[PDB]
Amino acid sequence: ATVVQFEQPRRCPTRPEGQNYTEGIAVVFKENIAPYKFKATMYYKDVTV
Amino acid sequence: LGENNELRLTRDAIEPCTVGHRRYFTFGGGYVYFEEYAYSHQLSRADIT
Ligand SMILES: *[C@@H]1O[C@H](CO)[C@@H](O[C@@H]2O[C@H](CO)[C@@H](O)[C@H](O)[C@H]2NC(C)=O)[C@H](O)[C@H]1NC(C)=O
Repeated sequence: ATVVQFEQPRRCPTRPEGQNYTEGIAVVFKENIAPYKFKATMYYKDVTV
Repeated sequence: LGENNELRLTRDAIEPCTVGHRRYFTFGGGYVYFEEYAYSHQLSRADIT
């Protein structure tokens, strides 16, 4: 009357193929907060009485 | 028919006929069912716990 069976093998997950990476050289720039700086010369005369 | 879908060539598998005979045998991707040494019917895997 009562009859059972063994379970058969299963499909195991495939190992994912994986990511591909591009080799490159990179230079990262940011916002400039430094003021523009340039040298100048002042000419004036102090006066007093 | 041997075990696990094997095809045996020598029919030396006999037995004294008995009342109450009732057997399942692995056949194809399923089973075959004989009652009293008479072909009852094939039966796929899903219908056995
Ligand atoms: C990175 O390159 C490999 C090269 O083999 C890709 O391999 C692919 O794998 C997928 C499975 O998702 C197949 O559909 C493609 O036919 C394969 N391509 C080749 C050329 O083999 C891999 O998929 C690539 N990266 C990603 C994220 O898929």
